[PDB]
Amino acid sequence: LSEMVAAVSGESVLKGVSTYTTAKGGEPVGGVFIVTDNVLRQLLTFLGE
Amino acid sequence: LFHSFDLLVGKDAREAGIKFEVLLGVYTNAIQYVRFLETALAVSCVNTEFKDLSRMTDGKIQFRISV
Amino acid sequence: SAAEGLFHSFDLLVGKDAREAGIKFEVLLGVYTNAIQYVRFLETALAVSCVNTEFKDLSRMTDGKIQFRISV
Amino acid sequence: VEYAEYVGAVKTVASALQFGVDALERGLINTVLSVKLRHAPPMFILQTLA
Repeated sequence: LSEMVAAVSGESVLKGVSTYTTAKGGEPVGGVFIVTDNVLRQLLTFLGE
Repeated sequence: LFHSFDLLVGKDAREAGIKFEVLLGVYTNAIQYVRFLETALAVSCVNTEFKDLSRMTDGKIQFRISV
Repeated sequence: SAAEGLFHSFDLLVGKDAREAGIKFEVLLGVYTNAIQYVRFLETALAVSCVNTEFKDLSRMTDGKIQFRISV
Repeated sequence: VEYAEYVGAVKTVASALQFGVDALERGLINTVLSVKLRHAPPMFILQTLA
């Protein structure tokens, strides 16, 4: 997953303010992972928290 | 500057914004907007506003020619 | 064309106070993005690996010298 | 329209100024790292000579 984030998040034009902050820490959300339900049910156990 | 270019590009002026690039010149056409009272063949036809053609269903009219 | 990717804000009408025709000159504005990260030499961790001096006239010097005298 | 030209030239000149300065800073860090690399013996020699 971190290799995917490093392979995607690079140079991009037309930037702005820190959009889509969370609630707990308040950090910006870097990306989103669209997945199916089986891999969603798995990847909250391989990660756990 | 006549438009709404603020939230597309962002808030900062050093990273982003707008800038003049090219001064282009094209030629718009002018068309003569004629009207019926402005032209001269409204002399031959006296024109009144009947405002509903459907009233005269008869296709003929009676002339009372008195000599 | 040269109007293939640009916005335009307004026009320049040539002295026509009540006409919309003629030669029109439009300001074809452009968007620009300065994709840069402001790095300094003293802002990276490489600056621990050097001791840096602001020497304002280094083009005037032609050679440098430091003498080390080792007392064995 | 001349005011649209004037800030359009200011935003080009100050940009080329801050793209000549940061180009020089990246040149500085590049030549510092190349100086460090020119005085860099490998590890498999300094393993024994040090």
